[PDB]
Amino acid sequence: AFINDEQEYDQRIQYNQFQGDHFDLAAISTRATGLNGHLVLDCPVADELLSKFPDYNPAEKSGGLSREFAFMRYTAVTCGPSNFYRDAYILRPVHYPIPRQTELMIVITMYNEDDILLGRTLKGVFKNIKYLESKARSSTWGKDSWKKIVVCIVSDGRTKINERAQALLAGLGVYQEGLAKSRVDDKKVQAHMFEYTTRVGISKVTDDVVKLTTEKVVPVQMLFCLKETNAKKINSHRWCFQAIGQVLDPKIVVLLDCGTQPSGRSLYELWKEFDRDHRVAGACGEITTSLKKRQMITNPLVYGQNFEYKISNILDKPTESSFGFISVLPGAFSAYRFIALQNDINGVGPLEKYFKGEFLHSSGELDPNDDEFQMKHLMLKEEAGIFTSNMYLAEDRILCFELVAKRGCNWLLRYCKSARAETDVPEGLAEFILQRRRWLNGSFFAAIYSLVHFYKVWTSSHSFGRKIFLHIEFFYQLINLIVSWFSIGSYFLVFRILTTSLGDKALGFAPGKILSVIFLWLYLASIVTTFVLSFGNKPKGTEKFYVTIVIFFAILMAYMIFAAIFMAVHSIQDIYRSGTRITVSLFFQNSEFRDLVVATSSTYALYFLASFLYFEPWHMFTSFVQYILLSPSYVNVLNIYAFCNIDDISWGTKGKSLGEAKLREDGTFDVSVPISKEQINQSYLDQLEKIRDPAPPEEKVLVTNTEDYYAFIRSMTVLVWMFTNFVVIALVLETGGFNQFVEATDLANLKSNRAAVFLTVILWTVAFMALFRFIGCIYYLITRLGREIK
Amino acid sequence: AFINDEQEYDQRIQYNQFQGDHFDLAAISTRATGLNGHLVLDCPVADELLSKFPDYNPAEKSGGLSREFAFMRYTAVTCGPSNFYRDAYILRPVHYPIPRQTELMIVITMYNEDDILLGRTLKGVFKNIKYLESKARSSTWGKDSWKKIVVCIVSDGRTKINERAQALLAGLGVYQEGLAKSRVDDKKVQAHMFEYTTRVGISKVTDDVVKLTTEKVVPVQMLFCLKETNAKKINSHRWCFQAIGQVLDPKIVVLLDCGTQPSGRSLYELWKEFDRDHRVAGACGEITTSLKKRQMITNPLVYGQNFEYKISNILDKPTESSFGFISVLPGAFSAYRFIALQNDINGVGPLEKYFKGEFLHSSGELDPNDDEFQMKHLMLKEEAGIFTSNMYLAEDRILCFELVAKRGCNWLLRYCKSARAETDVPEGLAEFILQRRRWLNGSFFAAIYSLVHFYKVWTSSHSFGRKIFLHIEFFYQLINLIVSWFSIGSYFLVFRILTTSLGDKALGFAPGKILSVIFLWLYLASIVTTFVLSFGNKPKGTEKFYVTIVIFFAILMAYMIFAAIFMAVHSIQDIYRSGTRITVSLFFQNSEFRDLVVATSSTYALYFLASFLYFEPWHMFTSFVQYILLSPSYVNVLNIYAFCNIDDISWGTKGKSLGEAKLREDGTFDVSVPISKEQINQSYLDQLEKIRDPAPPEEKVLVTNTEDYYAFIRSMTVLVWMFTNFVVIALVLETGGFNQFVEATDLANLKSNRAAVFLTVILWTVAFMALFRFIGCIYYLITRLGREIK
Ligand SMILES: NC(=O)OC[C@H](O)[C@@H](O)[C@H](N)C(=O)N[C@H](C(=O)O)[C@H]1O[C@@H](n2cc(C(=O)O)c(=O)[nH]c2=O)[C@H](O)[C@@H]1O
Ligand SMILES: NC(=O)OC[C@H](O)[C@@H](O)[C@H](N)C(=O)N[C@H](C(=O)O)[C@H]1O[C@@H](n2cc(C(=O)O)c(=O)[nH]c2=O)[C@H](O)[C@@H]1O
Repeated sequence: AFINDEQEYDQRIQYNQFQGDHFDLAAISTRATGLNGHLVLDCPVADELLSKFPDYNPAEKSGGLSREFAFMRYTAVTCGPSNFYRDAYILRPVHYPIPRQTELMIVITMYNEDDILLGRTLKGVFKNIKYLESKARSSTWGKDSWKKIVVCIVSDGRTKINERAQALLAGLGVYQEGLAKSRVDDKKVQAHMFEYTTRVGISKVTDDVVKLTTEKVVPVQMLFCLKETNAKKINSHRWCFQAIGQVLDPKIVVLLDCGTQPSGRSLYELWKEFDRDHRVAGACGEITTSLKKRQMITNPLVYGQNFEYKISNILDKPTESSFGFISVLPGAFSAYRFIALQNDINGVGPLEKYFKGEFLHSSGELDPNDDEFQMKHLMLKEEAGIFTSNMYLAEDRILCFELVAKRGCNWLLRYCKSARAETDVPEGLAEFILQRRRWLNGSFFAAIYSLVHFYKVWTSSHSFGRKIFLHIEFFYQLINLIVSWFSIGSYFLVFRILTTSLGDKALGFAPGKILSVIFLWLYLASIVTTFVLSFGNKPKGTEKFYVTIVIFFAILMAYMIFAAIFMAVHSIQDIYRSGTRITVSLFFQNSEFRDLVVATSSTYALYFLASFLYFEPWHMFTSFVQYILLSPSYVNVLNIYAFCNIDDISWGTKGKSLGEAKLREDGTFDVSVPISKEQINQSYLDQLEKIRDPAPPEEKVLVTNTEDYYAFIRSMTVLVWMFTNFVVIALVLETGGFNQFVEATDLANLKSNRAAVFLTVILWTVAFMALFRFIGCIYYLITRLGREIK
Repeated sequence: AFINDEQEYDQRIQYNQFQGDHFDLAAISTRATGLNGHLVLDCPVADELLSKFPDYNPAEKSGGLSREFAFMRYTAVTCGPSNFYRDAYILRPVHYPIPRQTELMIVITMYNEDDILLGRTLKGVFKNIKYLESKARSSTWGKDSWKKIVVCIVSDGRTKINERAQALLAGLGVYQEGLAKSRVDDKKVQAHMFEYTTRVGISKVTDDVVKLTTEKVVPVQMLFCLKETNAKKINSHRWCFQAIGQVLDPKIVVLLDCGTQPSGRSLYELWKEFDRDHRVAGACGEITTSLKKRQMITNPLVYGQNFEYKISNILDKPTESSFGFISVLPGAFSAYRFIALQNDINGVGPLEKYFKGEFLHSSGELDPNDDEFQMKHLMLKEEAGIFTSNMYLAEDRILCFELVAKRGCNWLLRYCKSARAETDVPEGLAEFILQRRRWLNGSFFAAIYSLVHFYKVWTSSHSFGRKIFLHIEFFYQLINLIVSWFSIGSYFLVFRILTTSLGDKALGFAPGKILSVIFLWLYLASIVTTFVLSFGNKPKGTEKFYVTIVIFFAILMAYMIFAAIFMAVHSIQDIYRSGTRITVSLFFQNSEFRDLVVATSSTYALYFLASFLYFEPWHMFTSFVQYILLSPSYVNVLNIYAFCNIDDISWGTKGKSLGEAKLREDGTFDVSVPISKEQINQSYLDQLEKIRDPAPPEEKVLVTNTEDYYAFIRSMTVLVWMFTNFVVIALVLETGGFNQFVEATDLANLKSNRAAVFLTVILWTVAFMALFRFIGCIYYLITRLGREIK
């Protein structure tokens, strides 16, 4: 088990002086005393782990190590997040005789993750801490910087945690099996907290095994909170913020996910972003997809995702940062300023909005024995509107808006490209669909919520010009939402127009008509099957259907590209053949050539230039084709699955022995049955009286279950979506009954004109959005360079 | 509580001599002895019930009543249906010193039914038994006929039974609360059986209360089997046939349902049908809908159901009886010959086929403690095909086929119109949809299964002509299935053709075009919403949507009728105006008039004549219009809901405390944690070794759950249905890409010709099916009259 930039850090660190601070222990005789009447145990760590440490001396009983390095602390938390601070629950960092002030709380979220992912994340975090320690000419960082950093690992579900990751944590010395206790004082233990200052560092993380060593390892404070039962990720974040954060009172809480490996200096970059400008309340960093042992052709999906991530980080994030409002801060890698998230005295704030989703989106079955029964009952008893009861879709996204549009605060969200983190994307199609479900639902709901409540920014204490530019950004987001809502209909219309144009006898393409008919039938069949499967079955089961649909859509996209190129070439040849003193004006006056070629070429050129200016050009070559061929799948399959499954009904449905006859030694059975005549007569009379009366009306008027409400919401949403898309399609191609209001010959020309108008509208909308994002990213680069010079 | 044809019965019955047979009791001291090592208790009934009986004498300790009338018997059954006969479980009728042979077992099925429905059913059964007792010149029936009849009430679910019906049963004296025991000898009690010969008769059953009296009441043997847990209706029938039937070994098992009130002589009619012809193995009787306190206009649905029931009993049942094979025998009121249902020595038979559905259609989670674990495990381990694993859809329907097409037996199914039973239909729309779901699914699956396996009748020992006529019936059923599969597409095509025909400028109707467009849009919206709701929500929740859709479809049907009449009148006027020596030949040569008018009028006339000949003409006037206006709803809404919900997933998903720390008198907490250095080091080494190894491949290859299989089957079914219907629609109206292969002017004429051909085909298919059924019912009447004369 035990065996260039990194090297630099090691030279600056002395590594000889790492004596820990003394703290009071808990007596463990096996009666054990608990601090403040809580179950707390300071157990000794395995002697081998102590022996590994350089400072260890065989003669000394504990090796001469400090109290913190010698003993690991275990606490049983029964109250839960809401009352954790109210009760006298004390964490070790704040229990020292000299209080320690936290500067950076690195939260890590875990759920049945392999030990490899956790090892990678911990290696990244340890490298960042080592870099911070090595920093010499820093006012805040340097010697004894590890005391200001706490790493919190919140594992969701005691029985769902992977055994190998748990073994990894045990190897670090944080966790021990015997300590954990199910109940204390007849009270269920909601969480188990293990605290230890580990001096064990992961040397390397191969594909199959993890190697940890004690050589050149900086001590790290580790708090491992294992939850008794799984309550999703919102509950984990409630533990992180509502309970642990209040006790620690940190700054710049960093949120990480297992499998996300930050760079060697990424966390320093995030901290510096927060430090330079005091108005910044949230920050995000570049997220990359690993392509180590994945081929270009064998894994089209991975490379398509790589292209999507690169384009996002190059165009979307910089523009939103320039405007000061970022729609989404990735939960896998982000950072928030703790004070900015605090609620107001009235009790309304970003954290309240974020947490309300968990309580509202759940079965209305509250256990009376829970100590948070009063809070949950009061929240559920409150009248909730559409937005409040559907907050669960937005998730972290809501926070961003609530931070920017505060009542009287001046907060901004910023994106830094210096911070980089690498994560593993889902290779399988089913996992990819499942991941995109919640991403799409959250994006849509957050956009709708922000646009509806755009007026809340009026009262915020921002400069007038800042408000004007925020309104410009809101207008852009409204246009983007409108475009995204009509994506499926626009795709179908473009496909139909391009395929039917090849059927025209003017151009010399014989199979065009038959191919168009066949493709139409296949397209309809694929859409219908996608809807049926999205409602009926699970993606993991019927994966082959989705694979076939994706392949067909890729082939169709290739055919559409070929058709567009053929049409443009034919239009140019028609420009030439006749002979009209050919000039650039005529080329730009031809609707076909202009719309089909110029707009798409301009969009591609803008993407190419944006990639080049950021010194990240490879993705434009290696991964462009895969993304282009998968685009229709993104619009059709993922969107249909997401909208069909807006409701996430995780909870199931709903939720005195008469006697016991035991055979005795003899054949007789011991029974207790009525014997006296009096009781038999009384029971008979009671039955007579029970049936002797008419039936009263039920009039239950029960509240009923919330699953029906969410299912109704989802059904209404999908129906409205279908209706609007079909209205647009019928208006463009004269598909419904509209054809009756025209004649045999007028219909063709009218349909052609409408199709041309629609094509030019959609293509130029896309091109102008691309230009807007390009200008945004150029401004981001210029301002960041100027700031760096300053 | 205690207060003309019927009168006749009372005059023939003496009522003075009703002494019961003596039987051995079980000692009840409170140690009680159980017969054959089973938990059996013979308790005394309430003294007031004994006092009511005329024969009661105050001086006598028990009133001089017989042992059976004095004591009620309670038995606890732990084994279950499969092993009930193998174990020494003895029922009281067979326990007499002189064995009693059962002639008619009247099974009644109950599930949380109101005491009113049970009271009505019991009143009907008691009246039938009284009539059988009164019969004088009968070889089998007459004095002491009540000894040959046993009434079995199988209640599904101990905690789901309604309290008022249970109180009714207690009032009869069958049930007592104290006796029931949950466990015996550490074995769960699957069923609780209460046996009593009750002399209490329900005098009248008002709307709100039930009145029972002891005057002029014939004793009735009652066996009330209360099941511990609900296992649906197939398990109840398994209890009735597999377990109770074997012990009783009865003939002509009668199946009834709560709320079904047979007539005064209906059961005698069924028994006589079985007795006259020995080849008969199953029989069914006329089922009627009560219209006592229900108005014509206030309850369209009830009257529509009345018309449907009357037409079924007048046309479908008689024809199928004449052919000797009835597709469905109503489970609410039917009768079967017990010997015919017995399986073969090889173990294959109608009952095995019927029961396999319960075991196959359930979660694959078998409790090892069940005594039927071996049987269920063997059945599930067996390789099951599509038909075997989907038997659950057919339900009782399967039995009929398996009875007719036996390997070497000669059995027939017969329908008798002398037997009548009245039942309450679901007034609500949601309940009606839920009821029709399983009816439609069973009808479709049974038709498919019978048609695929039509060859099995070759080996049956039937006359050659009988086999020929059975093949003719199979051909008719194939045509009916084909027509029913394309119902929705045919309805849409007819609607579209009729609405568009009004748009023609030849006829003088201005709003036609706009109305057709609006109706098309509304029709599409209704179909799409029906699909979405059928997949997403429950009928009870979103009932208003279904109500609105039904109302719209009724309005559309009225408009279609108006359009057809207008078109026919216009065609006749065109025949006349020009002047062509008008004759009947020209009227019959005009496609419009002929198809639209003659076919529909002929169908209506056939229905009218069939109703008149059966002396049941009122339904053709009172309830015809409601059925006509609801027809499209039947085809669209019910069929869509049934196909979307083929899978009936009733079962849910899926299905060691670390320690306990108790605070002592002192502040210390009592805990058990590792102390010795050795064990700590050993645990650390174990964790190191656990993580020190590479991850082995899962390779689970698990069978997985059956819910996915059924969902997949349902999705495939709906997809195939949609595809076939759309292919037909596209072929008829040139709706898809077919229009591209024609020109501006040819499309109109070609579409018109295809529409005319389709209309004539469908209308004449319906008319010929009606004529076939009419001839069938006439033959049934003639043969029944001839038989009656004989
Ligand atoms: N830009 C971007 O986000 O990419 C990142 C990458 O693609 C993501 O997949 C990344 N691995 C990721 O974050 N996955 C999960 C998630 O996103 O929800 C994270 O939540 C944790 N989790 C999941 C639960 C569940 O699955 O039900 C649960 O019940 N409770 C709980 O705590 C889980 O341990 C993981 O850390
Ligand atoms: N021609 C025609 O059939 O019309 C008859 C009329 O319209 C029907 O409604 C009639 N009342 C009827 O039979 N209803 C039920 C059914 O049909 O299944 C019957 O089954 C019994 N039942 C239902 C269960 C459930 O509901 O889940 C269950 O779980 N276990 C169980 O034993 C229930 O006590 C009733 O007796």
